[PDB]
Amino acid sequence: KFLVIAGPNAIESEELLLKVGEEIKRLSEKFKEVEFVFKSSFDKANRSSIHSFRGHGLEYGVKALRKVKEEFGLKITTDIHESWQAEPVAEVADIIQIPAFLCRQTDLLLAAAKTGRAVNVKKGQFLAPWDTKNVVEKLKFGGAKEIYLTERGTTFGYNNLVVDFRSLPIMKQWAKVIYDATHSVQLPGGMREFIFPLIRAAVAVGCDGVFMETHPEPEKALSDAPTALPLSQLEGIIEAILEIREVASKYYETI
Amino acid sequence: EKFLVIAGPNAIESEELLLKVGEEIKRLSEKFKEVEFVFKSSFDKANRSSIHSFRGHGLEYGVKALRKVKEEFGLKITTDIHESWQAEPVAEVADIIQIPAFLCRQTDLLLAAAKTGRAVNVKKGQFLAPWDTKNVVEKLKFGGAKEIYLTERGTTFGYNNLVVDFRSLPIMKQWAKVIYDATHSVQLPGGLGDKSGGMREFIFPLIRAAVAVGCDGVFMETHPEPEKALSDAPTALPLSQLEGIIEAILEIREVASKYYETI
Amino acid sequence: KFLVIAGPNAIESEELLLKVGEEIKRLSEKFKEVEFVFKSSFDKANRSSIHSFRGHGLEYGVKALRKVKEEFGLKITTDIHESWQAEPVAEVADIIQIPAFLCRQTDLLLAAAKTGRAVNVKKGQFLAPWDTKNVVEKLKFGGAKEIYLTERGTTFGYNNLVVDFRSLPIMKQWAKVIYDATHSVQLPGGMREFIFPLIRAAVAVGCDGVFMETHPEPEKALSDAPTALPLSQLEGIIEAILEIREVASKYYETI
Amino acid sequence: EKFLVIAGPNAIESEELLLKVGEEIKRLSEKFKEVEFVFKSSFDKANRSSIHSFRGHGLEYGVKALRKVKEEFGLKITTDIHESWQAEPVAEVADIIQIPAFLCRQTDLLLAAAKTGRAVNVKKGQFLAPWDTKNVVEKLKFGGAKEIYLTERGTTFGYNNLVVDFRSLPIMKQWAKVIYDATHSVQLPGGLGDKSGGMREFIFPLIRAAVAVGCDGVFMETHPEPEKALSDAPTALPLSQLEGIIEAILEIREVASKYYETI
Ligand SMILES: O=C(O)[C@@](O)(C[C@@H](O)[C@@H](O)[C@H](O)[C@H](O)COP(=O)(O)O)OP(=O)(O)O
Ligand SMILES: O=C(O)[C@@](O)(C[C@@H](O)[C@@H](O)[C@H](O)[C@H](O)COP(=O)(O)O)OP(=O)(O)O
Ligand SMILES: O=P(O)(O)OC[C@@H](O)[C@@H](O)[C@H](O)CO
Ligand SMILES: O=P(O)(O)OC[C@@H](O)[C@@H](O)[C@H](O)CO
Repeated sequence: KFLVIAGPNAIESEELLLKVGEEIKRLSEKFKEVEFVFKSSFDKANRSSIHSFRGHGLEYGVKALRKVKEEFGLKITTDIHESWQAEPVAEVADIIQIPAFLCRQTDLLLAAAKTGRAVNVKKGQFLAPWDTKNVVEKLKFGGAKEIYLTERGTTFGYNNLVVDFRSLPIMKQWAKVIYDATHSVQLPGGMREFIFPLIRAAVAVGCDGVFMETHPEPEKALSDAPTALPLSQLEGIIEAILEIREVASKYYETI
Repeated sequence: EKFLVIAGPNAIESEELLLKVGEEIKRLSEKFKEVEFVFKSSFDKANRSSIHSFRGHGLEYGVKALRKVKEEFGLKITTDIHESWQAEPVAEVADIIQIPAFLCRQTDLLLAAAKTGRAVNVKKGQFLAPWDTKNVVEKLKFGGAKEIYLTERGTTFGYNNLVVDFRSLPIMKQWAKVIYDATHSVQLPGGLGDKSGGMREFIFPLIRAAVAVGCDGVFMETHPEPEKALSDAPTALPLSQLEGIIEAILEIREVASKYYETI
Repeated sequence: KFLVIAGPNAIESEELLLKVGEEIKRLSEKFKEVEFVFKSSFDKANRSSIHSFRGHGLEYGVKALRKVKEEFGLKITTDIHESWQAEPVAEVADIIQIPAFLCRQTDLLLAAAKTGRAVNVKKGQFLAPWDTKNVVEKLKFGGAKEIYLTERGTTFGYNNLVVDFRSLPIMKQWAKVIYDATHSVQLPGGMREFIFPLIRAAVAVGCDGVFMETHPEPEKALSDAPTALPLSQLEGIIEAILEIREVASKYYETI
Repeated sequence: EKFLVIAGPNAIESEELLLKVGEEIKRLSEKFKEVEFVFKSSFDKANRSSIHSFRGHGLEYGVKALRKVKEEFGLKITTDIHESWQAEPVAEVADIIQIPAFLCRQTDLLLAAAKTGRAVNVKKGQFLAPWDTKNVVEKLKFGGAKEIYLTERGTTFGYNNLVVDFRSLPIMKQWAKVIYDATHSVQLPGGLGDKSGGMREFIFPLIRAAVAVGCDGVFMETHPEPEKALSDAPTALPLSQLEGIIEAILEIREVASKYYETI
């Protein structure tokens, strides 16, 4: 079934994760035809500034995420940044996320594959759609069974990303495709007004899921604030994508 | 508001080709009564890559052939001009005057189209940012245009490739009705050397995206036998596939419409 | 010999043209190994705003340019925008300039070629280097003998142009290559600090000439003000490009 | 200030290859005494497109082979790290620690390199704007780096293509010494499918442009027989051509130097 990955960008506190986890659990009950996956980063390892929020560490992170998986029975997903983090993270994360800048780091992908968990690779902003074929092959080589590719925009001049929707059907040839509705409209080094419109485009085109970051108070997010979707808007957007998908799916091309 | 479907052969290869496509468009206009159809065909391909490629049979012949289509089928007409002097004679048959993408900044061409009293449709240049169309519309309004359209047809993305930045649809809607060009947005500029390339397998999904995002119309070239087209062959849509494509966009538009953001 | 095209962007007045013409005449006398060509537009036919300066018309324009060619004996070049302007302009213009946005308009190129004059086509910001081969062929077909291709930047995301110096050697395969040092750093819809550095790059790479706009008081230019090179800086830059060329020319690749 | 020339085989295919290239670099360092040479070679290609491409013989072997080059020829050494833990052992031989382009934003890798006391050279990511390197340098300074380099190696320009925006040289010079990567800037990312492509015919002219604009050094990969390289073959420069290229950049640099803008 259709996949919806959502949660706060960073693990600002397990308190925050439980508040978002509650709303995602609720939505999960209201939309049984959808498989929800809770997402949150235990570390922002690639901030532009040394003076920005990174997180509370992997320890506190896996701890807080475990609390969500136990308290709400929601699947879990978080990103890793170096090979050694694959094993400890695999303890709670149902899906291991590979950062976009790291989509080509062979050992990170192999370490993720080895854990036996599912792997979701964010397509680098420098990568062409067809070049993801090799990414998938590395994961298969590493023993990966559940592989996802996430579209999150492509470099378009400076401090700007454009979403080439031709990548959805192209990447679908070798993996399940997820659309990152949040970071695809962010401006490197974002504009919330384009999140919903492009989400609609992604489902009209055809994808296996949507990646969507949410926060009680977006403007207060310690990371990616100008892109955080308000918690209260999640339901409406999900209902919207399901309806569009239902009608459009009739025309999705055969693999 | 009535959705707009602009369609037709890329070039006026012959009056016969036009009448053949016109008949089908007419048939579709009878079925899809909630759609406003506009028959399109260029009397001249004035910007081919090669001096050896097909251009057309002249403005006179073209206007004559177009008039025949309007008389025989009662369809609105649209064609593009390349120099100011063509605006007047073209306005005698064209309901919508189209401005080529490379020429979207040529002040006199725009002014010439605007003073005819006809509607004007400007193809957004591959070099233009979405927010830069605000001045294009201002020029037209200044020149007297009352019905203005802006057509999205892709943006330069590296060499011989175009990308469609769907953020442009809601941006351009701030000052004009927006049209999505389903065939040229997947075209590969001069990708074939003396001719341009194209990827027909992406035409349909990108069109679905366009209507899901929200636009006021779609523009699509069609031809009985695409591979025989004298121009844009790699992008021409098989005439028999037009009905299904249209039904699909109307369905996707209906279900997505309640979510279209207010400008 | 090496070509230097210079002058004010627009014909703000024949007075302005005579003041710049005097300095270019002087430079022409000081650098005999260089062929100078006076440039100025009788109309800015593609301004973004309807409320901006266009010019005084073709009449007043050809008039003022004729005054420069007679008073200083300097060759002339100006751009045309529609086919009918080729003939009247060919009366004074030694080189007919084709605007970048119009580099693919067949009739404009043919009308220019027919006049017998030399033709300089500005490479469209949407065009690939190799795609200029066809541009040249149209001109040859039209009877052109002296054909130039000018590099003026390529679309790089929004409101930004990047100069791909690989285009110089590629275009040199079928025509003489001129480098537009002024508009190559302008931001569509500019930064003067990059004009000189990239001019140096162009000659180090290898080109047949440089296109350079100048004005007594750049900030007062009615068009392209943020890019107009100060008249007083022309000499130093020319001397600089000649010295770099002299040393680098030893390594220019064979066609 | 002494111009920097960083050169060597792309990968440590074998200690033999290294000693063969090292001998030549050593010979050149004796001739071009006004140049500071740094021998380069990766102990591991950790970001190949295909899982089937050559990677190397391990960090231990690589560091061993590099140390041999430094001992036998007295040449400075530089190699790149891929994870934080590699910084320490690599710092035992490397005079300059290189940070891969895709990893230019990985805070811990940068911090790991900085605390070794060694010089740090960051390849500017193909996704990074020139002005965005200001924070990269700040991170390094924060982590204790006293000698920092920023290397220009091209920017994403459409798919499978890189363009060099020379405006970046004077921009990055505002906060660090700038190095121009003559071989990877003309590389075609994954242009060959399971491998990347490249256009060797542009290496030389772009290098001339780099020195004419103004930089503090050039980085160039070389190999006795480029077409036999186990990686970056389409871009490796023939070892015998190194001397002439270097002489040329020194000549162009000298004549252009009086015009370099002051930062
Ligand atoms: O899902 C994610 O967490 C993330 O989008 C990573 C993203 O959160 C960060 O890259 C974030 O955009 C970045 O750290 C912001 O940097 P600034 O310091 O605000 O410029 O995955 P990616 O690898 O696609 O970037
Ligand atoms: O040499 C030229 O005159 C010109 O560079 C034309 C150039 O002067 C104009 O295009 C100018 O940049 C433009 O009119 C400025 O538009 P604004 O209205 O300031 O946005 O030739 P091109 O065809 O390469 O643009
Ligand atoms: O096939 P070439 O000659 O490149 O020209 C194609 C164009 O005519 C086509 O994209 C469209 O009709 C106008 O640009
Ligand atoms: O040839 P593939 O496998 O695409 O990788 C090439 C890269 O290793 C090369 O550009 C460089 O060594 C690092 O990116």
